[PDB]
Amino acid sequence: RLQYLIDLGRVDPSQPIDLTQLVNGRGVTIQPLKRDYGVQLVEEGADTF
Amino acid sequence: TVIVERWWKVPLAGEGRKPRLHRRHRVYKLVEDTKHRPKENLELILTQSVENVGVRGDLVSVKKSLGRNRLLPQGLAVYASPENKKLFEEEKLLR
Amino acid sequence: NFEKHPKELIRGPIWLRGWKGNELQRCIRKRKMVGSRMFADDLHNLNKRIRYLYKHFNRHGKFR
Amino acid sequence: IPDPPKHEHYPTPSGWQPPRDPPPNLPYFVRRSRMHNIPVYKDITHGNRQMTVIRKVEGDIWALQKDVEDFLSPLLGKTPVTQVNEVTGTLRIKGYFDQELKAWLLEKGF
Amino acid sequence: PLHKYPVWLWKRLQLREGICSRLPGHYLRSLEEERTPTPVHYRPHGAKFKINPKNGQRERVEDVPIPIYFPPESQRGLWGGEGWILGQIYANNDKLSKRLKKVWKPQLFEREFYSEILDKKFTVTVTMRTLDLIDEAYGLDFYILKASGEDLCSKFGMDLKRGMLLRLARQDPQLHPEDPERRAAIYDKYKEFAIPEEEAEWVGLTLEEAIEKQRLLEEKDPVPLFKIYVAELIQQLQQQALS
Amino acid sequence: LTYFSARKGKRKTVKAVIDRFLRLHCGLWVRRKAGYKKKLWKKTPARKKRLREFVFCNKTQSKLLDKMTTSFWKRRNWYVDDPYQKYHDRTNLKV
RNA sequence: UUAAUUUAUUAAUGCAAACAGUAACCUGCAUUAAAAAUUUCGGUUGGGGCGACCUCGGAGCAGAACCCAACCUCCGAGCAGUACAUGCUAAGACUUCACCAGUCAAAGCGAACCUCAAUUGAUCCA
RNA sequence: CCGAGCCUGGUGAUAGCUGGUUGUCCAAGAUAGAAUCUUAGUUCAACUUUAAAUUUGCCCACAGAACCAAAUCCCCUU
RNA sequence: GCUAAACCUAGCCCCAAACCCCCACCUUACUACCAAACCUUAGCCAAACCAUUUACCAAAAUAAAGUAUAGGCGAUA
Ligand SMILES: [Mg+2]
Ligand SMILES: [Mg+2]
Ligand SMILES: [Mg+2]
Ligand SMILES: [Mg+2]
Ligand SMILES: [Mg+2]
Ligand SMILES: [Mg+2]
Ligand SMILES: [Mg+2]
Ligand SMILES: [Mg+2]
Repeated sequence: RLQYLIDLGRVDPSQPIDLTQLVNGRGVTIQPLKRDYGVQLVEEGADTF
Repeated sequence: TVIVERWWKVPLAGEGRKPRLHRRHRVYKLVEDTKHRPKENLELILTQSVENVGVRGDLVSVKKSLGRNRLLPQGLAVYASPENKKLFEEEKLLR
Repeated sequence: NFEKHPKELIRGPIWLRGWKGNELQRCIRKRKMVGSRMFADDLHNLNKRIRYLYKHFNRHGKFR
Repeated sequence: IPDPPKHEHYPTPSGWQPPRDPPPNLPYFVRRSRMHNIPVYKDITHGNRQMTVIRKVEGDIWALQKDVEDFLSPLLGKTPVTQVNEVTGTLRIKGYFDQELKAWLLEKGF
Repeated sequence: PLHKYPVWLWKRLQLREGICSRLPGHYLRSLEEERTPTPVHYRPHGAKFKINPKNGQRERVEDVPIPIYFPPESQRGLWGGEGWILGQIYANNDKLSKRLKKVWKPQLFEREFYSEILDKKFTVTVTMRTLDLIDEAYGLDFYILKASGEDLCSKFGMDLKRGMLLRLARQDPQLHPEDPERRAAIYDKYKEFAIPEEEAEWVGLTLEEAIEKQRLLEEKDPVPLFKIYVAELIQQLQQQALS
Repeated sequence: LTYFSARKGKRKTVKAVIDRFLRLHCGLWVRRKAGYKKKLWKKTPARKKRLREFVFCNKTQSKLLDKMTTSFWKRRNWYVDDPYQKYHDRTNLKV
């Protein structure tokens, strides 16, 4: 998902990526109400990143 | 006095609002009755010379019933206010 | 550019204006939005109606 | 939605590949979605009924139907059953063929 | 139809439109204020939040007060915020048992009190909570002048308050002359609770008494129009003599 | 089950269901065996293990519990270290 | 009412609480009474009542896969022994015609080198 | 119109009980059982209906099913 | 061809807005004239009985959320 957002320009990798930036590029939807404490990175696509 | 507690928990209201109460909210449970706990003492300053429970100008511990029925109605003693702490210690310094 | 909403174009009562709901929910919302300004026996009829519709929608029909 | 940047070698990591300029001379056209993706989707209508939808088709949807049938006849061993929607411009295919059809539409250049 | 205003607000509308509007400002301030009493029959949570058991999470706690009931004998005396607790109780301190009515009453005494400001011995129906609050207030005069309207919770107690407050605000010859230095000692001892007379006359009244006092102020037996018109004519003739 | 509350107009959950069963996101409900920690002295070891398992529920039991809860209990939860995160989804389930 | 639950109310005690002392009445908490007050009064049944039964197992009706009623015909159980692998796991199955429950079990790890006709009981509490 | 008056309100009480439930036309459609303060009811099953996916279903004779009648079960083939 | 049958506006309903109202008469009212208010709703009803419990009514949008929580831990809240 991260690489998909970077290649389609939805996340700028030239500036720090932060919860705001992932939300603003709409890669992760966080619901604080409903007890989301944030985002965990996931090894799912680690082969080609 | 009688201190009660509610058996059932009252749901919180808002920060400005008043809670909503029901039948289960006026089922009660006594927790304590301050009528009968061991009796305390109140601090009086005795302003005459009385029997050896106190002497003139002395702050003493007196049983509540005796202090409220004898020393204060007859003016024999006064309450241990900070004001008359200062006043009677000034009197003792003058003495 | 999105500074109004057609639900703000709706002219109607306050408790159903930009809302739909069913007959019980309409009565519940009318009681809590405009209930303290209602005439006394209109409230009494509204409370009777919420009470009846509660019993009806929660205890009758098929599909229990 | 930002139009995506100009990478050097395509397909990129994660496999994105832009629509082929100039457009292919075909009887039909398939638009990318707003997120610049191929518009082939899985669908499931009971616990059972699994379909693939191609759903931004412009032009000759019956030409597309014939080409999908030609392509998917080796993969199945029959002729797939399809539901053409000339109105909404979509094609339904019975069975899950999303990865195969996506690769096929990128091959065409859509 | 609907009322323009809600029915819980009808009373404020009266207090704005009537002779209740011509009541003085500070009195209507108190009537609108109407704050909360002191805990007497319930134990307050010392904190606004509490880690409740069974899960170590802080839930907010509010302390809700018991609906206490005060009889007219209480208002004839002084009970220290203490009244009857009319409630239910479970039969054997066990909810899976009968639930059954209960009335908890206070213990009532006929005590005799001297007030140094009024110089009078009053016999009243007190309880131990009043006696203890008097001891921690260092006298009945201080208790009544310091305690708030609803913590005092007596029509009689607030009559005593405005009598004492008017005594202070006018600095009356309270015992008699030949002791003006002792009177100065009294008013100096209680000099801190000094308010204007125009406020102390309205301290402690009910709204019925306040409206009655106000209309007694504004009765004003009508002025004859003979007087009004001869005043106007004399003014006009003096204007003509000037011109 | 309270399809329409008197307060909100909303549908209510049976907290008995939430105390006893676990809803996996695919629609499977997982329970304990009724009797799994009583009279273990007189139960045989194989029956004791059969009682110790966590089991799945029937289709009509699943649909009943689906009905008896609301959709808060049917969302997808991403807890930190979860012993059922692998069980929340169905793999190779053909038909 | 000699059924269940309660004494909130009254009563007479006791204990504190509020007075007088000397070298009674009011309030709070307990108890036993009275008056009550709330509440209920299973099922099958060749009408209902009386009488008997109510769970589980073996046999016959039901002769040869499975099933198959009875206020049908008969016989039994609410455990007992032996050690305490009477461990732990896990393919695949059976199932008392539903669910709950019940039953078997290869392989694997750890080891010595169960008998049993029913032989029993859920949930919440504690 | 008294084994506990009458009136209003709660109140559209509750009713596993009775009674009733209004155009046309086609189609598919029938009596296992288990538990239940349960047999005048309900829930699960079976059956019934609809839509869906997919590949085998039904009927058979040969082989086969224990010692202490009529017939059933199983299915390779039709 | 009798009895009839036909009719349309008298008004009403739900909203919005806006806060509304000479005499006699509590004695046997409508009669010219004589020595004191303030105290928990209960229960039907749900729990397929009922005995703790059982929505709201006693001003409070949308969402949080039918969540935390309560509960013969059950109906339900
Ligand atoms: Mg809020
Ligand atoms: Mg879909
Ligand atoms: Mg019978
Ligand atoms: Mg079975
Ligand atoms: Mg009815
Ligand atoms: Mg019945
Ligand atoms: Mg037919
Ligand atoms: Mg009931």
